[PDB]
Amino acid sequence: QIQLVQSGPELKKPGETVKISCKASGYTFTNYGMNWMKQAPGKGFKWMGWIKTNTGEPTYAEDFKGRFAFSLEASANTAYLQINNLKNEDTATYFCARLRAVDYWGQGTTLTVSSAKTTAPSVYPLAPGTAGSSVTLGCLVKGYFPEPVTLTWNSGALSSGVHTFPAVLQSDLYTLSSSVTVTSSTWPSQSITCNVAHPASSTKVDKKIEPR
Amino acid sequence: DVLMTQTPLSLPVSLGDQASISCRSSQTIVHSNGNTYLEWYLQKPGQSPKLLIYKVSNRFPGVPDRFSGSGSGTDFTLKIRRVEAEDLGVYYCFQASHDPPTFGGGTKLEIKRADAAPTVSIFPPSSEQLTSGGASVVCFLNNFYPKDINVKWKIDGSERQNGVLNSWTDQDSKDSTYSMSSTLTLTKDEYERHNSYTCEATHKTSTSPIVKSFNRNEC
Ligand SMILES: [Ca+2]
Ligand SMILES: [Ca+2]
Repeated sequence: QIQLVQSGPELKKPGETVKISCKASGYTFTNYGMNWMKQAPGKGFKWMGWIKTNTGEPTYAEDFKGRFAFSLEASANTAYLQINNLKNEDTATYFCARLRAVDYWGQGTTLTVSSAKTTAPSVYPLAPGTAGSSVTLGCLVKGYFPEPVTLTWNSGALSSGVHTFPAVLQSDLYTLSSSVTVTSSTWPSQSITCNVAHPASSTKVDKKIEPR
Repeated sequence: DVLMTQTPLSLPVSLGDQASISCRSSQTIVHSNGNTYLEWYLQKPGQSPKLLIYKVSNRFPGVPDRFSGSGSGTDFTLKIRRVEAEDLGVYYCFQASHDPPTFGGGTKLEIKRADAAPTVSIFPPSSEQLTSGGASVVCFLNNFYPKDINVKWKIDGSERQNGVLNSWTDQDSKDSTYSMSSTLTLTKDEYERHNSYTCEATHKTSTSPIVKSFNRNEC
């Protein structure tokens, strides 16, 4: 159908330049202008401006004139947002959205502007853990940057009784955890595995929860 | 700039009840062509916003009849007829009548449900963390309502305040509860200087605190 597909999340240092792509399909790209929106961490949507897709003529909001550039490749059904000389406060999720009155949104592109380096997590098994009716196990995902991490149990096979907790910053680095509740007559004879993926650092870790 | 004040900031409602969100503009919002470009969006913590209502009262394809928009002048309302669990998220009004287009601040819809006490479990550091010089003690408080809960850590009988990291989930889609994770991070050297670790939770569902504890030498 109609979709707007944005490029993936990015880590840049203050001072660098990002280009973020917004790819449309499902309609004649040149009939409908494209908006850009900023969602800063926390609450709030803010309109950055728009670009007329048939003439490539952009219009910027007052607070977005200077460091920001809208462009297109028509040519590709792609609009781009370039942000130059990145500062801390460019940290946000960026959306493209079609139509003057706005209707369809892209899925968003998160930008992290940080001088903190890409760092893989360590994954620790949390066992109760060894010897009622119910057992709760968990997984600790410590010291990674940037977001996100993907955490499944077994391989998605356990979805019931799972709570994955939002990551919190623990001195420059993220920590996340996950718990899973299973019948006591399951564990430790059926193996339970925490699968952690950190796409930024290309880390894939499986950690088996062993009774202590 | 037209500003958009939404009301209320969060909206606890039961399943089956009906909900009213208000959006007030600081100036009228008729476009030079005569239309009022006021929209409503639902954003879920997962995703991008999805359009509900455009031009004040028109429903977007596939948006069910339960949602309806109305209003005029500076005063607009979204009514949600029969609240379902899928309706969880943050609702925004938006005007593209006068440039720059502007958003309301959002209303958070919470599902009102019956009180539930937390199920609390406690985990000592894994062996593998301890070789790194580090020791996190973890306590999970799962499936409780309302969101309000206090958690206290004690070490050998003593309240410990620093190094405690808390994290709440959003409301669950199945049962409308919250869960939380509380972590106490210590050096291995400090972890090995004490014997008893206690997770204590105070929830409106009980006057006595739920205590979970372990002694390093008990098993
Ligand atoms: Ca960096
Ligand atoms: Ca309810």
